[PDB]
Amino acid sequence: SQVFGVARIYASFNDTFVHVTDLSGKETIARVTGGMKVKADRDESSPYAAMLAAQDVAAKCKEVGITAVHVKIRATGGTRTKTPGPGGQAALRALARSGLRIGRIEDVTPVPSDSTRKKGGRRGRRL
Amino acid sequence: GRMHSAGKGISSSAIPYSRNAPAWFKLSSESVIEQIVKYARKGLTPSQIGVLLRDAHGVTQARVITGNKIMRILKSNGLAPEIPEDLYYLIKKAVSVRKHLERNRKDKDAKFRLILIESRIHRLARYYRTVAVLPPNWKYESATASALVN
Amino acid sequence: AVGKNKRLSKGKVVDPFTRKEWFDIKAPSTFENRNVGKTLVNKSTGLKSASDALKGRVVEVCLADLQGSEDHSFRKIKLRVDEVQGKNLLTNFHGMDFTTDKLRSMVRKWQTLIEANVTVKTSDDYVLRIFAIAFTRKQANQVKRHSYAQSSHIRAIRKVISEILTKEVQGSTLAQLTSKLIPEVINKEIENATKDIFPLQNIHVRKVKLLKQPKFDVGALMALHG
Amino acid sequence: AKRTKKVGITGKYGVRYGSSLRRQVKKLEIQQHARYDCSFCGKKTVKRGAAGIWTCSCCKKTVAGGAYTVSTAAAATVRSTIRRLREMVEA
Amino acid sequence: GRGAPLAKVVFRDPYKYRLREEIFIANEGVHTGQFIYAGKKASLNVGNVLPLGSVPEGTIVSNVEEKPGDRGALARASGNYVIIIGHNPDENKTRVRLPSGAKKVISSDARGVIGVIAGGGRVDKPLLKAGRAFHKYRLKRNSWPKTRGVAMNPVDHPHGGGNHQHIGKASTISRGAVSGQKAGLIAARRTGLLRGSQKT
Amino acid sequence: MRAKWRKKRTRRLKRKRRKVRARSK
Amino acid sequence: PKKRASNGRNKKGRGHVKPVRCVNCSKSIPKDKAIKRMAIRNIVEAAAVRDLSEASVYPEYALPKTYNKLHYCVSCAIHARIVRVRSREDRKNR
Amino acid sequence: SINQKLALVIKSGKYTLGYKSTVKSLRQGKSKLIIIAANTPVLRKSELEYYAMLSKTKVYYFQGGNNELGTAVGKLFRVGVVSILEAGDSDILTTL
RNA sequence: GGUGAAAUUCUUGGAUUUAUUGAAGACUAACUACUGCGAAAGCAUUUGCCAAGGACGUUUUCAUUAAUCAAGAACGAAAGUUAGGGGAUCGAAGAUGAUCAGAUACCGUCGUAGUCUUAACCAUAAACUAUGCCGACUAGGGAUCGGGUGGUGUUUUUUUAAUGACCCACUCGGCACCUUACGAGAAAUCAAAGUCUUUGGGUUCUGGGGGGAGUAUGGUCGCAAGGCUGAAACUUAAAGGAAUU
Repeated sequence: SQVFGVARIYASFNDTFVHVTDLSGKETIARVTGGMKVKADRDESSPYAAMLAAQDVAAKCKEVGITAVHVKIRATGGTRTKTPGPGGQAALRALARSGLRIGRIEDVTPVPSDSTRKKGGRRGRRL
Repeated sequence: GRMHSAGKGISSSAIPYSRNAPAWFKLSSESVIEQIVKYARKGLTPSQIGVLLRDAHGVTQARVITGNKIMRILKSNGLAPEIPEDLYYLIKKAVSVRKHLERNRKDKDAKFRLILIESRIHRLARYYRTVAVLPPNWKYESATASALVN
Repeated sequence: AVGKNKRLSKGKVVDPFTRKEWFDIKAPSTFENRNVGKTLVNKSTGLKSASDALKGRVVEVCLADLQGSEDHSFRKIKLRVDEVQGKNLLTNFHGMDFTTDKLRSMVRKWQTLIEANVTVKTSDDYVLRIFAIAFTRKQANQVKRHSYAQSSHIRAIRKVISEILTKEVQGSTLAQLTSKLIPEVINKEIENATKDIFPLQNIHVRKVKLLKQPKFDVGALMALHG
Repeated sequence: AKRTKKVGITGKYGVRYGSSLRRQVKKLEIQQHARYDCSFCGKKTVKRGAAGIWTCSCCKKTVAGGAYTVSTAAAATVRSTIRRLREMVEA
Repeated sequence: GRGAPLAKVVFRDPYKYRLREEIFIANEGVHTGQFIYAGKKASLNVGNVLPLGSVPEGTIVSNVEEKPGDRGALARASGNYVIIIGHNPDENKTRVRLPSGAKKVISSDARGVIGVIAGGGRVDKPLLKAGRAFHKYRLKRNSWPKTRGVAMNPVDHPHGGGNHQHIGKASTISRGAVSGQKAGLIAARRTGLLRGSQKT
Repeated sequence: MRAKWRKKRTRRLKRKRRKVRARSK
Repeated sequence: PKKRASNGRNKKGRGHVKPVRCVNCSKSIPKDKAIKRMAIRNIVEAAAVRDLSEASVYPEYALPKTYNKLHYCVSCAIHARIVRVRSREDRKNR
Repeated sequence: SINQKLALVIKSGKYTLGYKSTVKSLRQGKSKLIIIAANTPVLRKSELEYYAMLSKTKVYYFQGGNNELGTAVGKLFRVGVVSILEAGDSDILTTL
């Protein structure tokens, strides 16, 4: 009695992505992100901007017809961070508190099986 | 120890104090002597003759049962190999690595082992030539090594 | 960055969800509660149509939802859409994948990870690569806190795991294999066969991903969705 | 008596054509003029004829192979792959 | 005139009592007195001429026909081979990687000889002296020695002329150029040293 | 100076001396 | 002068190991030499589970936790206050 | 091993070397086992099997060449086929 | 997109993102440890083949064939060289974005050689355990790796035989570790760095204040880059080591 979707909350530094997706994965609804709500270019990944971004993703989905979604929070992955962004957990709370029920949270960050090389050199990002 | 390795493990045989043994033995000295040559007649090396006589028969060691040792008995009855047994196996191992190194040339570990085996063979050959067991002009030839093992 | 973009269009309105229609998904008869869900698709037009654009689709769901119970939550079943029947897309088994939460949970340290895989073709010509996992366990009364293996039992159990998976897959169809993984009877078979080598724990099959699909055979599909 | 210490076979060219080119032609000519053995008889009698042709004098069986080598490494790998594929498909 | 040795394989005519002699390019590992099984139902052996439509993927082939009934189109040089990539069941077509590195799609009824063309590694020894090059080119064609166009008169070559030895104009020549102006690089997309991958 | 940089400097200086050497000998 | 019996870190009888990369500044460090901290933190932040529970389909029971192993270089571990200096007597403490 | 067994036979029992001598032994029926290297001509091998089947003897294949067969026998030259006239003190006839 | 902050750069030609795949090369996480092997360098997916090695068990055999080493020889990280294949990430050079008084440095985006492999060279490192190899003796304690022994020991299949996996005790060889300091050391510290003024178990190599200088020249090896051997003139009263405030 409840149509379902997928959140795909991409959480990283300097940016955050909330892109609601249907069960199959081809359809795209409300790809709004946290970089089109802030006017600082430093708070794009901040928790204060993810909440604003997710406040619109939960309204467009409701207008479209989606009432509940699944959550797959992910990070940059690859060989760069492997850790969730500062505002990924805030984005999940924003659409949960907007009346959009959630369920089955999954971590789909791409962990490599020792592939390619990591940028920075052998002496590190000396700053 | 371990002439050609870094190991230091100690492991050997501890023969008993009784030079007249094992008391419960009942077979005669001649009976075990004809058993030694029978096993030597079928190509068994002196080490295998002692091994087989120790675990299958009641012969603890062939020195206290007989008056002489296994190699000594083999030479007396005319079943002595031309080349020493230990040298024979060392050359047999050496040609095995050479056969391995003639197809897989990129094996540097085998090359290092082959040098160690060849050096060990030369050192053993020097003693045997000095002790007047091998011909004074005997030498280890890589091409002829395979033929020497027969 | 709403006011930092300089070049927005180098070359020089209607909401797109009005031309999209809901389609209700269905699952094989292996899973009890079919009840998959709904998906968007562009309206059937004369140029591309909706069936062609919906023919190729793989929807990922969780086995706990399909079977109703909760002991299959860590297993998610991937179903591939391959044919429609007028507003109810029909799927088929495509793969099985252990969730990242569970997989990283059983993987601990001070224990040995035994892994194996097999490439086996079923009766219906479905070339499948089946993965399996196993972890050594600390037996009761043991005080040594490493519980490692000697790399020879690992090879022995790997051989037994490979032949067990080969036996239970060669001689059965994809539908039978799907009906076999859900009761987790394969895990019982492995723990019966590798209990005389090393205790082991958390015996599981990781992935049943698909490699080759046979001829379409719309007849089998109609039997799957009765 | 080691008439040439490094030049080896290509002392005919003398001081011409450059040391690097002389070294390369020496490396290839050693294998070109080397004597090989039949796989059908075992005697070391296989010798190079024309380009890619290796004919013998005892068994007289001629083999097609490399320009300067009786068996190219790439050819050997291709043969091994072909045998593996045949064994896989015919099983 | 060819660096690949030839093999004379003779067959039996199925319709008339007479021996047919065929000229095949010798492959590596092929020896005299060898039985060659040419056809569709043969085995995957070196020297066999099975069509590409009945071989497993990854097969190394030679003398590949572009079209059925061609009698040898591709992979006819020494040391060259064609790699099988895949096959399409419906509308039977085999995908092939050519020695150049260009992807090709051909029919499944194109016969190819299994193995690697003999004489591989032929171009690995410098010709050293001009005599070897002269002898090699005499058996091929009149294309040696070659005179540079920049050392010519302006009438005998577009690049010639002037008090110095310079081309004058750009060496790159457009594809849509008539006969006479095509002296240099023809439709050269890029010039200079090829550094890095070719992005094939 | 570091050992690496001192050795590199004297190696470049040795290269220059040998280049001057090759002109006369 | 010598500071620790294990000179770099935990390496006696091997001679060489495959190095790893720091997660912060991408510094190449030996696997033994690297200081590893395991993160068992839940997928959600502190608290906020009660907000999730009310808007949770099914009887909750999900509560996933993310698991990650982080390798830190000596410079980054000290700077991030993960690893702090100690007195000579406290240095010997494990 | 097969090499040790052949060496024991060469040392103790009666052996003959070559192809013509092997054919003569097969003809006279003084042969029991024949060992043919994997490098001999197929025609010669087939004729040897025909003689062996006519004379009711045993056939063994040495997984090498003439050089390897000669080395295993204990000779410097190349042996294509060895006929075993008498086992002697070995057991190559009864076993393998 | 990235940074402490920005910008270069990519974005109505749809960037970024999501879903179905395909191709290419590299790599062997998590399991991964005061853990194993190898002469060292070094070696982490699975399977098959090839030969090799340490330890253990042995009432098997030879018998002092041994230990250390000028000369000499094998292997020898990375980087570099020659000729092919390969060339995805990273990336000496180089091109730009900045920051800065200056920044051809640190930071950002591209990017050649290189990073992978085949065949042949290079013989270097903080190649360190800054501690040569062999042998003997000397304070205790626990854990752990491999093999062996014993205990109706526990668990396991058919409750109960075997075997396997564990518990306890012992033994041999190991990577090592904890506490003390007889003893040693200038001290930091050391189960050897102890058994050295109560000086002697066997053997090899190296050093005689700091610079000049591992430079110049002469030989020698190498395609080159460079390796081995290797001074003098001149100058200085100090450098250097461990700890205390």
